[PDB]
Amino acid sequence: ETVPVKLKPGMDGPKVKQWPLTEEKIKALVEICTEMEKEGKISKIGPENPYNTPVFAIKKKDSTKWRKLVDFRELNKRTQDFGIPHPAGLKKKKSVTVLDVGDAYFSVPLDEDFRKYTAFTIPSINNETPGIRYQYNVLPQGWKGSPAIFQSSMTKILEPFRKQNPDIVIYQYMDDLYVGSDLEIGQHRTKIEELRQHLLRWGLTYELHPDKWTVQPIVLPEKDSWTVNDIQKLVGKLNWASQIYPGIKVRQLCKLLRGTKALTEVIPLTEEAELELAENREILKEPVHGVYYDPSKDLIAEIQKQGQGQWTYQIYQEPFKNLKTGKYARMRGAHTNDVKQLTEAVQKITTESIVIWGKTPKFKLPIQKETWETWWTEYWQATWIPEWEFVNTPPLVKLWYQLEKEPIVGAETF
Amino acid sequence: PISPIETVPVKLKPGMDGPKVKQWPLTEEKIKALVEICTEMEKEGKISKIGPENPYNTPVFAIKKKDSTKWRKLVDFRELNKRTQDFWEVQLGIPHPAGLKKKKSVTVLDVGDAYFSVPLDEDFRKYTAFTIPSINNETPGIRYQYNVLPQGWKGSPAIFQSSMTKILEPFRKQNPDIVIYQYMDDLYVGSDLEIGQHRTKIEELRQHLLRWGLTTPDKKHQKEPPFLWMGYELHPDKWTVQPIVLPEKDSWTVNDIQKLVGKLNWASQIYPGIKVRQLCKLLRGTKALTEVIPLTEEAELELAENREILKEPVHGVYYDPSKDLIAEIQKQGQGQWTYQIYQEPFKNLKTGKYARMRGAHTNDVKQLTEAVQKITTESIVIWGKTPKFKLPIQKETWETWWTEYWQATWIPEWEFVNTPPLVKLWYQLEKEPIVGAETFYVDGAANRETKLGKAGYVTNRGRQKVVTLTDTTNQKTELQAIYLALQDSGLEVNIVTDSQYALGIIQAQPDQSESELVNQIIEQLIKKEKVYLAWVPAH
Ligand SMILES: COC(=O)[C@@H]1CS[C@]2(c3ccccc3)c3ccccc3C(=O)N12
Repeated sequence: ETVPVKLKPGMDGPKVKQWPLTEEKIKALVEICTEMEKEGKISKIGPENPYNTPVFAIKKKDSTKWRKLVDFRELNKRTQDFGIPHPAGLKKKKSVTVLDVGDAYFSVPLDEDFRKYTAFTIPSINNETPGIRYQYNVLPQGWKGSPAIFQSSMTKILEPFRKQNPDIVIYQYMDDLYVGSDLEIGQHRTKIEELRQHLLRWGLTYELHPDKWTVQPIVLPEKDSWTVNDIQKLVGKLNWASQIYPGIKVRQLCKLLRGTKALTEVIPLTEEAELELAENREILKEPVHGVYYDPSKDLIAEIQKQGQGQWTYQIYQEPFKNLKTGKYARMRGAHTNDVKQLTEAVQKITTESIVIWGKTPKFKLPIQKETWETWWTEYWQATWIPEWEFVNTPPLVKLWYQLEKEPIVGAETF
Repeated sequence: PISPIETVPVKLKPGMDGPKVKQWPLTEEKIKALVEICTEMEKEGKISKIGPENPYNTPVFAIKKKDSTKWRKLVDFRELNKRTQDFWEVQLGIPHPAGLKKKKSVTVLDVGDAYFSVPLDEDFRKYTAFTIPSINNETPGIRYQYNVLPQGWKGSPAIFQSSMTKILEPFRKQNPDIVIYQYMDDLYVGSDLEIGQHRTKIEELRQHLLRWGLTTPDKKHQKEPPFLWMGYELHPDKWTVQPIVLPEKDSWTVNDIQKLVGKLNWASQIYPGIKVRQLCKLLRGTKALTEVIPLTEEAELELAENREILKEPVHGVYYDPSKDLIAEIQKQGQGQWTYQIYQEPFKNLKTGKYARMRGAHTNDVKQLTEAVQKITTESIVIWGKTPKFKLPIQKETWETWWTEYWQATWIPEWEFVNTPPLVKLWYQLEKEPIVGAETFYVDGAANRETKLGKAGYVTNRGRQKVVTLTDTTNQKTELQAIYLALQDSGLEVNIVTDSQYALGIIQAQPDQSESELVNQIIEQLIKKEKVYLAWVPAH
């Protein structure tokens, strides 16, 4: 049976435009939809319905098949409110595994009156054919009202695995389920299979390690001998940093820069000047005091391209008061594709974000809107989609965070 | 003669109501004329006579035609419309010749009464009532309401296309070999069947439609290839650009020049040889559209060159899904880009030009990446594929630039084509201070209110300078500082500045910008053999 569902007060359904798709993705979506239509999950619609929501075809590993992905972001926002207080312990497991329980939704019908607002469009090449308009009859993956309306059903199906394995956390998010336990690499995976298998007898079918995540500090350089330029750069970095650690001081150091000498000229560090730097280093040995995650404010994720495939990002809600920060190195096979690295990094941060505060951050992307909107989808693999805005990276932010510390040698992964 | 087509549920805008506009008075001539036209429609089932049981109305205007120059009928639904629900945006994007596939034969059926053929939502008809006036507004008027899609009504285009699609559905499946395109009142059909077969299949379609009311006109109205499709002449196995004629007048008004430039500009896409500088200086200080501006010698010239250019014929080939899709681009001038998309060398499907992109600050490579993205998007739209790019930039230059640019950027599969001028990095700030080279400590300052300032430098070598500036700004004094350091310095220079705008230059290294100042700086930067620019906090 269907529960009544409404939009928020005075909020009208989404009328978002469909981006063009490649032939292969259209062909795939058409196939995927003819079947859902056959299966009664969606139905074609008329011109009387003015609503529309973006759709595309993605394809995660272990697949020759395409997955259909509707961007219900706009709709989700307009969808009334109704979830769990998030398992604060999730961010502690030695290894968490993600599960796509998205199919466990077509089972449940969608309130008849809300159907219109799920209208989507399968585009046509060269506009040779008008779109194939549809709308859902069931709960659609990617919509926020789904995991909710299907909560209880998910509750009942999980318990049995939960009690047999109380040392394993089950947190849900959108079409996803995050399973984290401390069993060894093998004893852990065999457990997922048991949970999946259990999940398998219904209609549901990523391995991270939260306790490994460590917020690295900032490390100021320690040159053999310092040049005027060396100091000027250090002072700038340190001076900007003042905004985060008011105790950081550049007084003495800045006094060694009261000369119109060569940029390459080496300058002797006065004793006082070394104390100053020593203290700054101290101040920079730990995250600033007072940072508390507020669940009543938006989580903000900002990224900077450090070049060479490296990226840095900070998760925060208030300026300069970071909840988390990190460096991301591109994956094998992306040497020549900023967009791929970006979406990947964006997916990781989101994933990490989900694990920690159980919600996605609004992202600030160092990319042009046109460049992003044209290719992100080609490398997207997650079932959810975060919010984002495109921005110009400020020169110093990048200079300050590429400064973070890295492994002594690596991971020694034999 | 109506239809057995299911109606579409139409609803009034949220909480609004039907129109109620008093009928416009008309002459005895226009009245008998409407009483005419209309007395016909009522029979054909198009409209139904209603009485004062309908509180709604819409003005009817009788105007003759040029075909039979006899009185026609016009109904202004402008009101009913803005009171009518929003429908699904109808196809505003049309097909492009470059994305069509060659056909053995092409036809075109004109579903004229496409509108009055498709029934209107029974419940909505009440709102489409109109009143035929009386002579001298004497006795009451004759009321009427539409039963079919009204011409000019908001819902009509989208509701007809839909019906058309549903109607064509079976025929579409009973034979894929026949590609059909609905465009407003037109159905364009093509296939790779022999003409006999095709003609027969056409006939089948015609009678199938007729099985739903929709009929096709006689041999007089019938259209025959090639087809005039938005600037193009469509031949089933080739497209030819419809020749554009440039008037040959002796006195050009501003309107005339502006409409000329427009035409010239579009032609510029198919013909990249066209120019309009000299026609564009004519609009300077123009005081009125109808103003008559005499063409300068230069304007008289390029206007001529363009004519001969527009003389040359331009024909094309359709898309072969079986061949490579290629796209080559040329930098035709700072921020000006040209591209030709083809499959068979020297056989274009589509060419194009992007207006001179001119913003606050960029470099030629980022601009190239933008030209590249637009073509990608156009391509995805036209062919659902992305062409293989042939670009005038060396893989080395590309690699050096992006791999280190602050902004995420990309270029799909591409290949270098050495066709000058190649795009390159006009300069590259050193990564490290230059030992040996002079170090200019520069600084410019100005009272932002008085706009007076001083820009100067003091080098480690002893050289110094200060110039006073009037009606300037801090940004400019600062940039003026860096600029002086560049002029007065040798081939290698170290410049340290506290200018925040400097910092932007360091991270983006623009080779073109909106300010002539930064432009001058850029010219200076391009000249030096080495330039290390460094920032330090001010104050
Ligand atoms: C798009 O394919 C179709 O539906 C139709 C069918 S007719 C048209 C067409 C006519 C008018 C506008 C757009 C296309 C056409 C004409 C010339 C060469 C090829 C084609 C083709 O495949 N097109």
